[PDB]
Amino acid sequence: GMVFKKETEGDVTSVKDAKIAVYSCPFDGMITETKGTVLIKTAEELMNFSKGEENLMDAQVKAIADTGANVVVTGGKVADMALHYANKYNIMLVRLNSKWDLR
Amino acid sequence: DQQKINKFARNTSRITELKEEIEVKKKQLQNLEDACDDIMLADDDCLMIPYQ
Repeated sequence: GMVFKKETEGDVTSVKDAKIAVYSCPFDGMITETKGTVLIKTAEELMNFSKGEENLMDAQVKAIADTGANVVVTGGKVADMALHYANKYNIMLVRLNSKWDLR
Repeated sequence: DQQKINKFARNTSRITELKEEIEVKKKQLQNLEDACDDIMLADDDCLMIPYQ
């Protein structure tokens, strides 16, 4: 059966009979640099964008848990805020995947 | 990521907005002041002085 070299992140699937959700990039990771006017005027909207980002990936692992899939395949990188809700939801995660892994 | 240059970008833009507010209030100051001197010079109290 299918052998994936990529390191298993989070706990194991809830069932071995799980529905396999294969996604190109559901989870992200944030870093930025100087803008059109360099280094934007506040850090409050940086905190305001960071709060909805966690509740976004909270609901992403939740809606996969609601729809029946107990494993998510991430061709993009793993978010930290996505990760600690995925452990409680008992859904297995792949940290990263290449072009051949998804196809 | 730097939050002090986030304060530095906000600081220089607050320098710009203040100086422009001074200039528009100086021109309104001279506009009223030179409006005082012209109307006094022509025709003081003879019968009545209408004011808008």
